[PDB]
Amino acid sequence: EESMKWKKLTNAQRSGLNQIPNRRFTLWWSPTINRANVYVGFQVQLDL
RNA sequence: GUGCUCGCUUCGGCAGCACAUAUACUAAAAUUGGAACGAUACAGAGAAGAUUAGCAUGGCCCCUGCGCAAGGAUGACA
Repeated sequence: EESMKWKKLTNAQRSGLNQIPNRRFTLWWSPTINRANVYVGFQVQLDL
C-alpha cells in the first residue's frame, strides 16, 4: 500500500486503494461489529 | 299450457282465438411435448501494480586524444 501511493494510478484505482485502512479497521473490530446483537437480522455463512 | 268462442259439439272430444319468440368461451373429457439457478458435485483470493535488475542511448558541463577549416604570438649563428 505504501509502494502504490505514487505509481500513476487512475482515480478509480486510487479510490479502491484508500479502502485498505477501513478494511483493516473493520477486521480489527470484527468480533464486535459482526455480532448479531448489533445488526439484528438474519445471519449468512461464508461457504468455505 | 292457461283462459275464451254464444262455432261443431259432447262435458269424452274437436276448430279457431289472447299471452310465450331464439340460451351456450359453447367444454365433462382428448392426448404427447419442452422445461430451475432448487439440491447435490467441482472450483472458489469474490476488489490491487499486472513487475525489477543491468547496460547502452538522449540532455547539460568540463578534461584528454585524432582529424578538418580558419587563424594568432614567438624562436633560431657559421
